[PDB]
Amino acid sequence: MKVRASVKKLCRNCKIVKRDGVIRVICSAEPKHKQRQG
Amino acid sequence: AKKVQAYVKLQVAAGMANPSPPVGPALGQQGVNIMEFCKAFNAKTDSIEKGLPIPVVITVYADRSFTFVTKTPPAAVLLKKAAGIKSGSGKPNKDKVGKISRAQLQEIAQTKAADMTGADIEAMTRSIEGTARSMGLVVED
Amino acid sequence: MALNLQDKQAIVAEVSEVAKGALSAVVADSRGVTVDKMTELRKAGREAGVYMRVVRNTLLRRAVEGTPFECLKDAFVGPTLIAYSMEHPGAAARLFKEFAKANAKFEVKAAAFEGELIPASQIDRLATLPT
Amino acid sequence: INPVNNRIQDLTERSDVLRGYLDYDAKKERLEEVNAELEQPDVWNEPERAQALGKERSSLEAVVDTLDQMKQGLEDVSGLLELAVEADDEETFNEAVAELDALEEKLAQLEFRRMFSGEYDSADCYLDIQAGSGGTEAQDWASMLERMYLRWAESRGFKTEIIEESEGEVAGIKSVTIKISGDYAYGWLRTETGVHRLVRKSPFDSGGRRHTSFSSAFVYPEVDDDIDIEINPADLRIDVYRTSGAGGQHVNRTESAVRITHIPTGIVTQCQNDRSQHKNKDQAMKQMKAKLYELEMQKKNAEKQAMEDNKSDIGWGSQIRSYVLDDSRIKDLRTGVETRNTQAVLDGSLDQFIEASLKAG
RNA sequence: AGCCAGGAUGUUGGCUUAGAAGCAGCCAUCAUUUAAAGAAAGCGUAAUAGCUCACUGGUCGAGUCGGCCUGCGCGGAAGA
Ligand SMILES: [Mg+2]
Ligand SMILES: [Mg+2]
Ligand SMILES: [Mg+2]
Ligand SMILES: [Mg+2]
Ligand SMILES: [Zn+2]
Repeated sequence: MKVRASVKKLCRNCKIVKRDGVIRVICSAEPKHKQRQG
Repeated sequence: AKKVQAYVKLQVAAGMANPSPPVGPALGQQGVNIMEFCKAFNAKTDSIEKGLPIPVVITVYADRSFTFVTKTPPAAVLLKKAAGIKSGSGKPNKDKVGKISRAQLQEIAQTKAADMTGADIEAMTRSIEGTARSMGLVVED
Repeated sequence: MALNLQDKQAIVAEVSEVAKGALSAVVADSRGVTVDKMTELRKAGREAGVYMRVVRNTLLRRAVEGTPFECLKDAFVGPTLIAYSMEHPGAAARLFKEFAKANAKFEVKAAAFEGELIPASQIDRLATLPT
Repeated sequence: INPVNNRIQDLTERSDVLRGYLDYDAKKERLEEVNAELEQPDVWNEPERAQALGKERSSLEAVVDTLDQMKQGLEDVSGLLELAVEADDEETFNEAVAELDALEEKLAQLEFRRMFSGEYDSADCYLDIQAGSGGTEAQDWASMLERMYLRWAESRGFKTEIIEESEGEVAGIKSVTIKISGDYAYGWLRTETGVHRLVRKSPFDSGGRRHTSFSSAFVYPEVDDDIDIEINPADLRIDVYRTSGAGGQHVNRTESAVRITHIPTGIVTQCQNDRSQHKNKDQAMKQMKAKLYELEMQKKNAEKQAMEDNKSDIGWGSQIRSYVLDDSRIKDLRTGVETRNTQAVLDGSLDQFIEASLKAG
């Protein structure tokens, strides 16, 4: 999980979600793309 | 019980003999008899040709017994025997090859369709003409 | 498919294959296996002709729209995926039998096998092959 | 008999040295031992071993598989025209012409192996020749060994440029520095490092007796364009502190002094000369730029000193050729090539002293 | 958009005839079997093997999708 002010879909499986209003990127393939904040 | 489950398509260069040193541990993935194939490799080339790469199709059934399916030699080497050239693609404007006549290509087309299937073999005849064109080789009538 | 031009092209080509053919042998075989498509598509080009192509565009307003000219009972072959196959080179010849031998060669299914024509009707398994 | 067929026996002359040196039977027999080593299922657990071997088997190919086919063509190329000259078949006469190019290009495939030894073979090189003490006779022979290679470099097509020079007090020279220019300059002269030996009746001494004088000819390319200071600020920790304090309230408040500590190495570079932090920064960056590059010049000399340590222990094995002109005989003591043609040697007949010297070396 | 099938043919395709064989720098973009398949989107293994997407059909069956011009917000935003 990386903390960057700018988040983007790194891969196809990379989806977008606004958990608790805090933008975050989760993946079901490579658990290396998990992102937060943005 | 098993017929086609251990499917493999292999056989780099048929021009040499004794597959044991280079490709021996390929069939050694499952423990296949080396000489039974080495004889069958040499009982395949001596009847037809022993000077160019030809691919094989093997499938080992249950008790470590396998059936053989020879395959037609690839056009990259079949037209390296037909045209007899050491040129090739990679450089269309730096290294291209000369032309091949249509009937000589048809002689190949007779041989390719005799080792393959298809709805219209004349349709697959034109398919090779695109392959040689992608290898830097011109082909004509 | 872009629009009608390509859409009617799928229709018009199928339209020409109805008028001169006679048989209606169908299969719902989902598994278009590599060897099997190199068998059943070779057999037509080995026995009948290259008119027989895969098409499972079985929709009641799509393939029926490709055959409103002859044998309107082809409409009731409107449901779920089914491969239509007419027969031009010899009307109602033995295209059915060897195709059904594929069913004995593990052709997965054939939903509601009926021998649609040459009874001009259903269920009859086409024992008589007028070759 | 035939200049075509004798040429085949001359390709044989070039082949037999390579046959005897690398031992093409044992070099071949080494392959079948490593075939069984490589043909193995448990070689995947050592992929670095198989990657080191997967090309090692191919290194054995271009040596063995070239010579294995080369012995077959010796009777084949000779036997083709032998049957063509009987029937006078003019096409078969011309068929064996390209057959002469069949094994020669294969011999040229081994010419790659001949020049395989080296990483700066095609580079331009220097020809530094230092003279031993020997009185004036050694001073003269340095000049005699200068023109020995100066005539040869122009006899082959290489550009000869004389950079430095040092003449003799009485006669001859002392230490000349020739820069051979052109491609494959360092490649051919790589087997020329080492002392040369002269035995002749000296004409400089009044009662002239046989002097055994020596001369050394060290070669080196000296061609580079890569100099790395590594002034990349990902390194170079900067530490700022205040000075000792003599200018009252101001210099004790201003953090003027600066230290430059290298991250990988650890050498510190402090500077507190001027009064501004901006001014002491550039001076401390300058001194760090000096002390880091001068560390690189010592590692250049450390590897150079260890290089000489494999050469200083040789001693009486640094002799290359013995020019005994009293009985007109040349002795390449390295390999064992004896020649009785000293008048032709000074013309630059060292091609026999390279083909035997370089392929075996 | 999902759930069901295929995802091929020569082709282990010419590197320079050590190894990327739909996958490092290799080249170039072929023709057929066709509902449908790029000599290729990713992972992977010296290499392969193997699993999905491209694209296309069946199916429960309606609107849906991608940008642009803009008002007002969101994250970026940590100091005694
Ligand atoms: Mg929370
Ligand atoms: Mg969606
Ligand atoms: Mg804002
Ligand atoms: Mg906030
Ligand atoms: Zn992802």
